[PDB]
Amino acid sequence: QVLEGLDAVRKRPGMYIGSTDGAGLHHLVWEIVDNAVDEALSGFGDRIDVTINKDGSLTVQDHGRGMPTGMHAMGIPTVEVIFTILHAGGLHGVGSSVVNALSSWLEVEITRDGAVYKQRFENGGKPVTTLKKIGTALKSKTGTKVTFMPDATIFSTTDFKYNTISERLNESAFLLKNVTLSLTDKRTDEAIEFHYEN
Ligand SMILES: CCNC(=O)Nc1nc2cc(-c3cncnc3)c(OC[C@@H]3CCOC3)nc2s1
Repeated sequence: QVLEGLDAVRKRPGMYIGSTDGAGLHHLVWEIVDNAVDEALSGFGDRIDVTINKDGSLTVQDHGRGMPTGMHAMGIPTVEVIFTILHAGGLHGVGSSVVNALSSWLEVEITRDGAVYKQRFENGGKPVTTLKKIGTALKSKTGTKVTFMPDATIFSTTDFKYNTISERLNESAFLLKNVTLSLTDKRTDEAIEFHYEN
């Protein structure tokens, strides 16, 4: 297993997301959604909320365990390793890092153990903060939130399509069972929820 930096993805995006058109743009959504879905599949979290923000960024929030908030080597947060090393609930191999590489900015927010942490990356996944404790929450509160702005210098289109996302989340709700998937478009105010009882 040869590990790579985020430059590798930016130089050959087609290798990781297939294309740099709308199909590729939406593959970024699929990667982050799929990480939330994997976490719910393992029994952690019963809702996954997706928001297309007015500024064109996209948020996915889960109520799973929260990505680990500790250190890897050399005082580097485990979260930073997930989002910045390409191994070409989990996590990676290779999703979070590919999305970060192809975003002009990305924020991850983790809630667990009574604490709220945040890390921000810019310009193709360069950390501009460490994993910072930003606040507190009840001990019962857990989850991972990822918001990213796709890189307009990579993609031919940076316009997320509500109907495309809605269909994928409907499908994911049907496969998962007993988990609510929601979509809210802040550009147009549209919203929908999916939940299949089993
Ligand atoms: C909004 C997108 N949603 C998400 O990415 N959800 C995720 N939820 C988890 C939970 C764990 C998690 C927590 N506690 C205990 N075990 C795993 C995890 O672990 C990553 C591990 C360290 C490196 O790879 C294995 N990743 C994720 S991504």
